[PDB]
Amino acid sequence: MFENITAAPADPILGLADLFRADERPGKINLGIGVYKDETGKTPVLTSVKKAEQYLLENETTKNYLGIDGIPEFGRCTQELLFGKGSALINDKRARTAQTPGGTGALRVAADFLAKNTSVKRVWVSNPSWPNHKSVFNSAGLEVREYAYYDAENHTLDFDALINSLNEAQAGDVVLFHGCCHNPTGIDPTLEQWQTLAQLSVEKGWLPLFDFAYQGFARGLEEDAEGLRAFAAMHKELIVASSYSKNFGLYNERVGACTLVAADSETVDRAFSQMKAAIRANYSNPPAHGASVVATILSNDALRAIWEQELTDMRQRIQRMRQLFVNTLQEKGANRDFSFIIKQNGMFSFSGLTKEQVLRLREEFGVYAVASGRVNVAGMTPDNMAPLCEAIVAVL
Amino acid sequence: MFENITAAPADPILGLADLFRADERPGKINLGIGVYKDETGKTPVLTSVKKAEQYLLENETTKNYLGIDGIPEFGRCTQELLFGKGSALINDKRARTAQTPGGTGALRVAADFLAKNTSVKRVWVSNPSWPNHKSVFNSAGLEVREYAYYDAENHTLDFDALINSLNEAQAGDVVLFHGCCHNPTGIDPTLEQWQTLAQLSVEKGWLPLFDFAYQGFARGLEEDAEGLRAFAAMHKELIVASSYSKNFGLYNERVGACTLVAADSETVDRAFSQMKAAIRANYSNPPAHGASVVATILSNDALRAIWEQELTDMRQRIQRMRQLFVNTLQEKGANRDFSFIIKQNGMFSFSGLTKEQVLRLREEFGVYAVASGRVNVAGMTPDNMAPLCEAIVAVL
Ligand SMILES: Cc1ncc(COP(=O)(O)O)c(CN[C@@](C)(CC(=O)O)C(=O)O)c1O
Ligand SMILES: Cc1ncc(COP(=O)(O)O)c(CN[C@@](C)(CC(=O)O)C(=O)O)c1O
Repeated sequence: MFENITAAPADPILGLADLFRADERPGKINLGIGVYKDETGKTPVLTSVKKAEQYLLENETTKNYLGIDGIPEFGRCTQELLFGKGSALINDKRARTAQTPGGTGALRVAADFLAKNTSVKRVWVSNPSWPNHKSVFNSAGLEVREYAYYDAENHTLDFDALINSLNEAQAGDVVLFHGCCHNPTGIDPTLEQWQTLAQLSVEKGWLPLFDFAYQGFARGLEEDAEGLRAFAAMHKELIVASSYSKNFGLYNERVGACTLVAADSETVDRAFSQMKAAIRANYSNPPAHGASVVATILSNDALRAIWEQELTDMRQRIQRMRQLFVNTLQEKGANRDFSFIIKQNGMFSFSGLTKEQVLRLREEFGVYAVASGRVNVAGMTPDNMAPLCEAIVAVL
Repeated sequence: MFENITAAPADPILGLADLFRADERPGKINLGIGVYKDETGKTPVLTSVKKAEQYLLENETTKNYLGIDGIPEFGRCTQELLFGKGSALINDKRARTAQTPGGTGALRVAADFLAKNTSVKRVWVSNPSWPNHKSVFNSAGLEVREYAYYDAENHTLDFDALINSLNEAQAGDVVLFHGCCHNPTGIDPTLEQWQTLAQLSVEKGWLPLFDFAYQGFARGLEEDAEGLRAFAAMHKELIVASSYSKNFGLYNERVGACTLVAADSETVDRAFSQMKAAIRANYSNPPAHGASVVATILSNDALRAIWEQELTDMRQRIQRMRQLFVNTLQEKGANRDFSFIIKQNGMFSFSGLTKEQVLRLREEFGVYAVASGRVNVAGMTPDNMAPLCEAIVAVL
């Protein structure tokens, strides 16, 4: 049976962790996968997290199965994060949430649900976006069509080109929106532009799918849900796939959520019974530990106050790092002006380097970025900033 | 979009946990989902597990992503469990393992791999078996065909009928074997019968798929892998989907493994690059916590000696419970003789009750079994044994 199988090409992102483990030369720099590093280049488990784990260690008496959609505190806490505490979607019981293994698991259970219970056959993704968007939706059988987004030559959101690309989206198909910190560009629609995409989406009959992995990294929890909340004021059905991998530093515990919204409880419930049947045939029920950590920090104001400050320390150090990177590049004499980096959001910057510039940065300098020129600003530290900028200036 | 969606029927097993939470009357008995209970009717987190968690709490410095196939200690430890420490499959580097969320996740990543990288279009499952076998393989696009297995009228393995059913399986398709403690019958092939199914499978070109969730519950770790090991002496390719949910009491942490075997490393590696591409498009990479617990107990002889005795205390209490159930049923005057229960393996017994007998046991007596008459013997305790047998005698 297996004689004739080909070798999958490597993942543009996770495969990059592979020559970084395989390269010797201690000056190695890793600007690849989006994982936060502190000033000492480490990705610490958060204090609020270590405390929540302490509590669970002493206070847990069973590891008996959780039930398809996971722990209920978790769902009500993520709905209040995404929607706001006093929301009409929450009071009208219009939203149901299934705890999933990470945001990727949530995009896949949404993809499998859609493919099997709906008439959807096309998902629209931005050009560019996270490469795994394409594989998840194609795994479920959906075809992925692309919309314009980034104005490269000018480093902005090409709102015209976005709208006009989208004029080809049919009533009834899915458009994927990034909640905040668009991956890979760091450019997000302003609130006026989000309510324009909100108005146009109910007019055209697109079903909105939000990928919301970075809540907290652009401006703050409340401010980052603004585009999604504008969308949930105008739509009767939406799906949001969110993750707590980055804002709780819980990367490897696989903690996310798939929230289904429908017009009333009876419908969302009937729709969610199907979403649960899709989870049962995939992984059965979700991993308890990372989601219990989130539930216990979010259910306790002392732990939530500490967590909430660790998240704004993360956001601010990253913002310090992209201030420093532009300045150091200018002090290392760059032909190009990189002022635009400072306008982008979250942990990455779309540098503008060509594929051959990032190939030789790796080969010649041990500097690891993703082939699209996406650079992880959250992995830059005051110490590696001078070798890194010097590698970049020598390649421009 | 969601207006026209139907409501999935309830899961024959997990749905049962729902009227148990919804029924009042304190005499409720739950013989539904296969979850071990101790003499006090609780499903404790194991001591070796609480200790491993202690170690992890103090000794872990990051929650940074694990990488598609999960933690490497875990894979080498499960290969040595499944195959034996001095195995030729291990020394020849013929086997690769991806850590998955539970055994269900491992059956699904094997199903998705097969569907997408192989010419397989049919999977053969026993009649009867675990109902979710059918949904997992149909989710990936495979069709499920069934083979005879249980001789109901006599309570044995119908080996003839099994062979003759299987004579319709084509060269190149998948036959699903339960490693030990067949779910739902508790009847397993003896070693002579396993090597007969081993000889016939290489002769007919079936690819063997082993579902191995209960290693340790029939006779012991080593003795329970005997059928699988006989199969890995004769086959060049095999897939085993195993779980640590029950033998480590780690149910809700979603800990399992999908082990791919091929004829040589270069091939198994080329095949596994594809299995990893399927995981990436599903959940990205696995939940660390439950699999780190397993790795640290299995990597340390003090923790492994303690764990290993907690597992044989589980197995033995269950064996005490099915001794007690037959006896008490006979002391409560059953028309039928239930001596056959004592011959079955693992945590369940295929009672022989009709669907209407288990419906009224629930309705009239608050006694919860699965609709096939599958009863969880591991949930029977010295205290609930007399109400339970009296409910059963009043229904025969
Ligand atoms: C846009 C987006 N959505 C989801 C995820 C994955 O979240 P998870 O499953 O909860 O871990 C990501 C993650 N992107 C990373 C950080 C890592 C990856 O490739 O999975 C990246 O861009 O390097 C994003 O970005
Ligand atoms: C035969 C078999 N294979 C896999 C699993 C699930 O293992 P997991 O994903 O690691 O939890 C099971 C589990 N069967 C249970 C105990 C629960 C269930 O329906 O998932 C049952 O029979 O009640 C089995 O049996």
